[PDB]
Amino acid sequence: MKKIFMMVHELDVNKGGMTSSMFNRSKEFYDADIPADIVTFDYKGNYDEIIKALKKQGKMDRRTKMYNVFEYFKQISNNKHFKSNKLLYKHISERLKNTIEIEESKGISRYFDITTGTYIAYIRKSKSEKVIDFFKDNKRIERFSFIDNKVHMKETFNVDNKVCYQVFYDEKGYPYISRNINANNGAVGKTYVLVNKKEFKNNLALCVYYLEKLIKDSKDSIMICDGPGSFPKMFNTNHKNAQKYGVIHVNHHENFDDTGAFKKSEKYIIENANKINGVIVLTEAQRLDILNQFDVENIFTISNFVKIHNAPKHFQTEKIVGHISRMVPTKRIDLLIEVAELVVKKDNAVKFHIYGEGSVKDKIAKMIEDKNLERNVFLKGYTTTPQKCLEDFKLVVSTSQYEGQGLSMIEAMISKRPVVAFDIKYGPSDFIEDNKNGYLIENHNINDMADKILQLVNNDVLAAEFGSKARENIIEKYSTESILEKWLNLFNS
Amino acid sequence: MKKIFMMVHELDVNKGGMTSSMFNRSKEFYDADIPADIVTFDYKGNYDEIIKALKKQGKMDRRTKMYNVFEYFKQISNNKHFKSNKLLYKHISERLKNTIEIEESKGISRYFDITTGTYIAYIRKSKSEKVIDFFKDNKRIERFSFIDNKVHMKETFNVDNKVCYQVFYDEKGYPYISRNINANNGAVGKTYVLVNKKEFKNNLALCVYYLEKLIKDSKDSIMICDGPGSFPKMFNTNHKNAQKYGVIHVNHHENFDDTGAFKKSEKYIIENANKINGVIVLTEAQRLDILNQFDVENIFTISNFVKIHNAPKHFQTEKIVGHISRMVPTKRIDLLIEVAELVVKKDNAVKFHIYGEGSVKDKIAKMIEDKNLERNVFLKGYTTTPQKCLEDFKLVVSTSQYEGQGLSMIEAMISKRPVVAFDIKYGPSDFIEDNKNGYLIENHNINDMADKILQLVNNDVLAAEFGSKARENIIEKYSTESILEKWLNLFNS
Amino acid sequence: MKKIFMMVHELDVNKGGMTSSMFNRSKEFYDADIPADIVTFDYKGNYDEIIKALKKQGKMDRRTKMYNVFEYFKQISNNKHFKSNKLLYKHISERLKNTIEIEESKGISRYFDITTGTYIAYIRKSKSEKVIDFFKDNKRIERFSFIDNKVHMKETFNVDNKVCYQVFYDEKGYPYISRNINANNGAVGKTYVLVNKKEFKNNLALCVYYLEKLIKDSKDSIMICDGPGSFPKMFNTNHKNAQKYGVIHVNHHENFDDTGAFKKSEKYIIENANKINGVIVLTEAQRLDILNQFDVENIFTISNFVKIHNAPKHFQTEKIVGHISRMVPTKRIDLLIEVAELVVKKDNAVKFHIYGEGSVKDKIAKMIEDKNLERNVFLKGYTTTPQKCLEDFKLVVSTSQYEGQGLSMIEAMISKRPVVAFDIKYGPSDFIEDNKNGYLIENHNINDMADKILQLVNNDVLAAEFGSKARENIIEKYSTESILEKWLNLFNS
Repeated sequence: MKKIFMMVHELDVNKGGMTSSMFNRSKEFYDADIPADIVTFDYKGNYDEIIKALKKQGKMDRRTKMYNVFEYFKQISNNKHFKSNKLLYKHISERLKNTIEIEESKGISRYFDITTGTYIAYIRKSKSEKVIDFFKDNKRIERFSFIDNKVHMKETFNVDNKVCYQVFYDEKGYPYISRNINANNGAVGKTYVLVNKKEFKNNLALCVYYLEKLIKDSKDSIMICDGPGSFPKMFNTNHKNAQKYGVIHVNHHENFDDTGAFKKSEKYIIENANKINGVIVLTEAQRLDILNQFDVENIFTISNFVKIHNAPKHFQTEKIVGHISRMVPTKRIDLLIEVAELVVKKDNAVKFHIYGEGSVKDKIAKMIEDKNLERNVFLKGYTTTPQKCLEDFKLVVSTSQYEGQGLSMIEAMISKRPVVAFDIKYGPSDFIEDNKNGYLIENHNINDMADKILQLVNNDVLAAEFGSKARENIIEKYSTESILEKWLNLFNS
Repeated sequence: MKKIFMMVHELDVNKGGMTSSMFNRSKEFYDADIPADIVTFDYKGNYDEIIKALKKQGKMDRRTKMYNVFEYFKQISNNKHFKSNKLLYKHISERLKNTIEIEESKGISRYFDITTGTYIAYIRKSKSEKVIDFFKDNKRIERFSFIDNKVHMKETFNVDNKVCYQVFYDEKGYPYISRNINANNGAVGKTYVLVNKKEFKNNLALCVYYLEKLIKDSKDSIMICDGPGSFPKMFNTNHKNAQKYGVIHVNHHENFDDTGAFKKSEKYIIENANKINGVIVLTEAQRLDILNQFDVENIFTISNFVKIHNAPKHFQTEKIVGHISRMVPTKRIDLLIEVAELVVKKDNAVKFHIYGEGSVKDKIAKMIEDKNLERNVFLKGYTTTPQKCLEDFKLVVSTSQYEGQGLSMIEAMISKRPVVAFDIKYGPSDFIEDNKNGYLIENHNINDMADKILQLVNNDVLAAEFGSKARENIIEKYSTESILEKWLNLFNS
Repeated sequence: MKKIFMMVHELDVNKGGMTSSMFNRSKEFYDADIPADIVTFDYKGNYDEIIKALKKQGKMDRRTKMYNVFEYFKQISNNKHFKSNKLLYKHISERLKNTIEIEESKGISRYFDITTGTYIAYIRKSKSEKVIDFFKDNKRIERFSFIDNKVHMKETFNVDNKVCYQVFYDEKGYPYISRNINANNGAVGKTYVLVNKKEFKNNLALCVYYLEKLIKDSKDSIMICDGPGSFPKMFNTNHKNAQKYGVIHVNHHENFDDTGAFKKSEKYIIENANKINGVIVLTEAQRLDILNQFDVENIFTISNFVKIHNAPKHFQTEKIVGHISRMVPTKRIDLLIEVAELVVKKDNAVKFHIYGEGSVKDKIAKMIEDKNLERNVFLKGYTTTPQKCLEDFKLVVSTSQYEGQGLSMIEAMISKRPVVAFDIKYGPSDFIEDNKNGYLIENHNINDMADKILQLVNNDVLAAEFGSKARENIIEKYSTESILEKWLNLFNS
């Protein structure tokens, strides 16, 4: 009779990392007969289309449900009214009355008052979505947003033409919620639930009320909070029986901080660990780190569930070294190019395939040019099928300075590909057996890493032996049955 | 048949100092059969309530009338219309038409358009006063202000939500005046007397016209201008027979200026003294100072009238030293703490009671902590009954660097309390007889002042003898009959 | 069958220099039976009144026509409608409905809402033109501009009360064009031809379309572009047969630039000379300069036509030295005062008459005071009859550092007045024969110029001989028949 609620601010088709885990964690719990659903706290006029696509693409399980604060009230409003809000559509159409249309593109058209030449409206049609912008004294003041010719949301714009206020509409066109938006930072202020004629300080206020309405105050109701920003939404509920857990997915220490600083959102979760049921960390290393620095004891280690897909038909014999990750400073791809340069000198043959995109994509691209490794290092860009990429690698390398567990390397080892990576906080140390299933390089030692890639990339015997021992290892440690038992013990306690 | 008009920009229940004098000066002239009324130049929707309270509290005489520029036209408008301005209240109510109410507090409620969710209005009810704020494109643009459910004033707000324009309404809701307000500084620009369909450059322009309409151009009409900011309102009238006098209530030299600078407003009055009937100064010291530095001769000394209330039943035998004044830099309470420290060392017994509030209240409070005089110096805060406080003092001390006359010390001497104060510009020198009725300490000599407080606070014989000689002195010099004769001589001349 | 179109952004009664030339160039071509008309690209509600006046004053030839982009569409709109746009005038009058009028001056009146006291409108009547400003939340938002009580243009104002959008109306009050105005710089953005329901990126876009509609793509259609800013309006047309020429009227090198920089607008014309029919320069000196610095060869020298008016009845015998020019830095009037000082020392008699106005008028006025030449140097201000001024001069002096040809000095020589000027780029060298018809002073040599003015101003024989030889010379070189033949050769080629 247990029921899990996993919290994250939003869900999207592009969005990854944490969501991927949550999606899979939901499959496992649903398989274990504990419905584990996702709760989001954002507005999306097309959430149905997003979820429908996520499930079609097989990223999200068919069983997994997504609860959303704004949809919750939208349903109350849908049930409350019976005829369409004809007066709203009449208001919109009346505004566009004695006007002349000046087409700019296909969908794009502008509307000017025939009697005065005043600029009235801008309209942009686009398959299913239509946008109507209303002007006043030559400045856009409003934006009516339609999906399938039915309005779902209206926005008011300030002097700097920036959203200062939102209004969401139900399936009949009636307004159910409105809210002030800080134009500068985009922060959500006073939220007005027009359907219930109730005011809320901020969105947090609203979601706290919502979670109290959604989740039954039973010891059987479990709240796992993945998204660290969503933590106080959970933490602030009046629930006295329902269980509250928080999951830390990243190394809690502020990245590139010799001062010993902590990540704001994470620090807050860790600090309150005794005030809730528990704080879940992925590695046992992180658990001890937290217990040492903080005067709190409700910290627990529960690894991510691991998807044990079938290993490729055959090993890669060619000297191809791979890496699949987001292009961000924490991943230190800058160091990867420095190792790549050291490797290609001692052996010209070996090629490096770097999949991914982000901020540092440009810096790394220019870095290859200067180091003259254009014929060896190839930035293969974004990938949608990363499992198919793994088939083509002899070994996977990771320069990452900061990690939570490094599931990416774990996922590589299942595909019988050995990992040569820097021993960092946190993860590699747990699953990489140095000189057995891959190489656990001492941090920053680019010369040692270069030597070990050359060793492994040249011997086809080692690459196959270390790769097979890598999969055998993950299967042993990361047993899905046991990780589930770990959770159950924690819930039933 | 003489009639006096005393000018000050505004009147209020909190307001003090000058107003107190004006109020009492009005009693004396009314007693002498010369009606002396107050003329104000500010908008207050509740002026009746203010005056009613001032007179109930006995601060303002029952006979004293208050003439006000905005009330003057309001009466013309009241007399001009016969039915209520129904169309205005209809306009306001129509704005609040198809709306939904979202209560925040008791009086506070918000109004949103049922068809569109637009934020329409904010309403805050509060016993007699109601406020309606109207919004446009999520920003407040207008504020209708009601008293007893009848609108009296409307305000328009700029982009930074600041008053840029006012409209006052009469007893029927009709507009009689409107005016532009500089949003930055709050300055009043173009004033439009809608009742008379007349435009005015500034408020000065308007009040000048008003004073010409109010005051008869007879030699029997006397204008005393107390408020220095109101001076040009008087000075600029076309009156050829009516008398124009200006009163300087403070030391005309810019405070804390070694350069020998003059106070803008005051300098202007002094400079024009020959162009008007006269400039009245409180002390004979100030009179000579002005005559020396300025090439003008219409300066006269006429002290403040003094209220000779009954002295307390008995003297204070306990070592309690007092001070009742506003907490401002000119009063130099910082020096008072330095004298208090010097005194408490030589005699632990003596306690200091400092009544009053202002800007330097915080600095002085922190100053007592550091000097460790918490058990001796007590900041008794604001007082409403200062005469009752005087009963509890053995002697009154004053560190004030700048004064106009120092009526506060005079008022203390009437209550048979000797004054130990710094000899400054202007006042003490006239009424304090050193080593006879109090101590006239050489300025900044905190060591001499400390020694004299100790002398007086210890000898109960001296404290009673000097205190009695203090009252005997004020009664002699500050004879109410003679001060009145001084004025009469000036008017009849 | 040839037809010329001369381009300049605008035409006005005050405007001079280039326009004067264009006007005269049009007379000559009309006289030679080639209609040469002016094409402008600006809005003026009273263009008719301007042209009517230009032609009355005899500045513009009666035959010369002025084509204007905005008038072009206005005519299409005039022809399209049959009844007056009654609804617009109804809209304006309805806005001014229940209002009270507060007169400020004669034409100036303000309108306030009788029910609420709201500031509605500002109206300023002025003989033929009327202006109505509409306010909203106490701020002007719109300005209806009338000529003979018929509205021609409306303007929308931003938060800083600055024009952000224009709407022009036809002879019936109907809107035909509207356009966005960048409030900061005053730049014209998106132009909407409401009559044709067509959008245009910028004004350039619009005028390019217009020129294509106006000018027939025949080899007989000639486009001369005088105004350098109007160049791309011409340059960007799709015309494959019509001739495109550009005229440079000034020294193309950026003034006061030791770096060897070029004037943006001019550089662009010169750079594209091979892409068009030709680039016309006034002097042969400038032609070579351009051909040297730029890898282009379509540069041609065609002087300005010269108006050979009758020389005065008699020479000026008095020691009067003149100068008629705009007060700008390029003219270097600062140097003229330095020469004037050097001259008046060696001979007190000689007086300097400096006609003109501009920016440096103030600096030069203060410069005469310091140098103490008040009794010799007289700034005669702006002149409307410059030919009558020439009668009163013995000799004309020019300190100008930068010139295009210096027609002003040529015009002086026709009036038999010798020119003593600095040899600069470009012009003087062509028409001044040193020690024959005037003096061609080596640049900056103020001492040599001083000596030559003294020589000439003293000898009445020389002043008459050099002056007569000056006119004889201009007549020879600047033959109107030959300049016309030069153009014809270029067109017919």
